[PDB]
Amino acid sequence: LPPGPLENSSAKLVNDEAHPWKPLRPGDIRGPCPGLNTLASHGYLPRNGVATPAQIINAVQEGFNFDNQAAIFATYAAHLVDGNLITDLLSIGRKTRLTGPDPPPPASVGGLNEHGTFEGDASMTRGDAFFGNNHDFNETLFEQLVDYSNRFGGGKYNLTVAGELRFKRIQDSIATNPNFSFVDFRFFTAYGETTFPANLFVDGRRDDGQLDMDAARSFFQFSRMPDDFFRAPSPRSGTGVEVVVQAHPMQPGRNVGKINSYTVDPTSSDFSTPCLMYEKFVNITVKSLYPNPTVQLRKALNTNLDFLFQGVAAGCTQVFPYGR
Ligand SMILES: *[C@@H]1O[C@H](CO)[C@@H](O[C@@H]2O[C@H](CO)[C@@H](O[C@@H]3O[C@H](CO[C@H]4O[C@H](CO[C@H]5O[C@H](CO)[C@@H](O)[C@H](O)[C@@H]5O)[C@@H](O)[C@H](O[C@H]5O[C@H](CO)[C@@H](O)[C@H](O)[C@@H]5O)[C@@H]4O)[C@@H](O)[C@H](O[C@H]4O[C@H](CO[C@H]5O[C@H](CO)[C@@H](O)[C@H](O)[C@@H]5O)[C@@H](O)[C@H](O)[C@@H]4O[C@H]4O[C@H](CO)[C@@H](O)[C@H](O)[C@@H]4O)[C@@H]3O)[C@H](O)[C@H]2NC(C)=O)[C@H](O)[C@H]1NC(C)=O
Ligand code: HEM
Ligand SMILES: *[C@@H]1O[C@H](CO)[C@@H](O[C@@H]2O[C@H](CO)[C@@H](O[C@@H]3O[C@H](CO)[C@@H](O)[C@H](O)[C@@H]3O)[C@H](O)[C@H]2NC(C)=O)[C@H](O)[C@H]1NC(C)=O
Ligand SMILES: *[C@@H]1O[C@H](CO)[C@@H](O[C@@H]2O[C@H](CO)[C@@H](O)[C@H](O)[C@H]2NC(C)=O)[C@H](O)[C@H]1NC(C)=O
Ligand SMILES: *[C@@H]1O[C@H](CO)[C@@H](O)[C@H](O)[C@H]1NC(C)=O
Ligand SMILES: [Cl-]
Ligand SMILES: [Mg+2]
Repeated sequence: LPPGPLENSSAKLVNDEAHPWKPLRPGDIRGPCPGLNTLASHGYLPRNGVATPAQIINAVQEGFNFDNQAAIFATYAAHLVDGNLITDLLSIGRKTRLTGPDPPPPASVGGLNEHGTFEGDASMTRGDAFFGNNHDFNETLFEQLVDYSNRFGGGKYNLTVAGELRFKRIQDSIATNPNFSFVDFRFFTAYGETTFPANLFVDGRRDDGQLDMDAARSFFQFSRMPDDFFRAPSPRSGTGVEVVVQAHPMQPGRNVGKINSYTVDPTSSDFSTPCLMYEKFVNITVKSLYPNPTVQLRKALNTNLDFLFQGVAAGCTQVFPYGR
């Protein structure tokens, strides 16, 4: 019941008659992900910003040609930590009554806005949770993306710009955020996310990895596809992530309660240990939210954990927080 890959994955107009941009209505939810935000604001996703895992996987495939394996891993990771496992509903932003009754602690069901579950620090266009707003578009951070595009990309965002801006944001957070955390799941997502604008926001007829700043603003700020936008011509997600990782090689770590105190975490996964990243996500992060689930919640957890495993890096063994 995770959707499979697109039967037809060719480039096509996705800013079409059936999927017009509309402004936000009172109550509509938007969050820290410009990709899901754009799909909601073009009605690929429900325009209110509440969705099921299957709607999200269909929408990122249909609207952007996100690859099926990456869609499955990201969607079921997010739903396991931020979504209501009983109703099968996830907010793409703030915590809402609309996803169902607030679960017994320590589960949070906080939507994609929930800090430290999926969302984390050193986002390109969003502030760190520590500073009080982890989801709204930040013009100072966007201006920095434009500046790094001018410096390293001839005015366009590309994998070279991604490498420099990723490092600058890490350095920004080490210097200013006493609770800065850059380990395990966020260490992985923080690098992959910087490739998405080059791989997925670039018009599919061109697919040259060079994103112009008008398109960049339209997606990041307004959740809006360019006029006549064509999706990528094949499924992809994090192509070129190794280029960004190696631009300024980092060890995973955290500040220890003061600025400029970045301490390497030797227990953290990194890009050499993708199976450990999956193992710690399920056996520490998911387990911490659902330490002794009821019979009903245990069944929903195991179903969604089976789905998550379908998205894992080839070669990893399934991990069972609740046995089999
Ligand atoms: C992802 O996460 C999941 C967790 O979410 C991981 O899955 C878990 O993995 C752990 C580790 O394998 C499992 O823990 C093991 O559980 C078994 C079974 O426990 C149950 O059965 C025993 C025995 O019951 C029988 O006998 C009694 C009488 O004695 C009867 O009354 C019964 O009816 C049975 O016939 C019970 O004693 C257990 O009760 C305890 O636990 C329950 C529930 O918590 C309590 O309510 C009880 O009151 C009681 O406290 C239970 O019912 C168990 O036998 C294993 O114990 C052995 O290993 C532990 C840990 O040993 C290591 O760690 C310590 C440091 O903590 C260190 O000192 C040691 O040297 C080892 O490094 C020992 O403490 C025990 O003494 C015992 O040791 C013996 O056997 C081991 C070999 O395994 C050997 O090392 C020793 O030398 C010694 O001979 C153990 O606790 C979980 O069950 C499992 N959970 C699930 C859901 O599957 C998953 O691994 C992870 N994945 C990854 C990839 O990381
Ligand atoms: C598959 C389902 C997806 C989920 C669950 C998801 C979830 C998230 C979340 C929670 C964040 C916030 C992380 C952070 O920066 O703190 C994020 C960031 C991001 N996502 Fe998504 N996402 C998905 C798919 C996509 C797609 C398809 C795109 C591109 C079309 C995309 C582009 C981005 C970008 C660019 C960021 C970084 C924003 C920034 O740092 O300024 N995502 N995603
Ligand atoms: C958007 O993101 C930007 C960039 O990360 C945030 O900018 C930071 O905002 C804080 C204040 O809220 C500034 O802190 C101040 O620094 C001065 C001078 O060093 C000091 O006198 C004050 O005590 C205060 O701490 C900080 O300088 C600033 N950083 C940058 C690069 O501009 C911003 O808050 C985010 N949100 C919004 C709504 O823009
Ligand atoms: C990011 O943009 C910069 C600037 O366009 C690229 O560096 C240029 O690459 C072209 C190759 O087609 C060369 O003709 C120039 O010599 C380079 N100019 C500068 C200023 O370095 C870089 O290749 C781009 N990165 C990616 C991954 O596409
Ligand atoms: C796949 O999609 C494109 C739409 O851009 C279309 O031209 C092509 O015919 C489609 N293939 C099939 C078998 O329908
Ligand atoms: Cl695919
Ligand atoms: Mg963030």
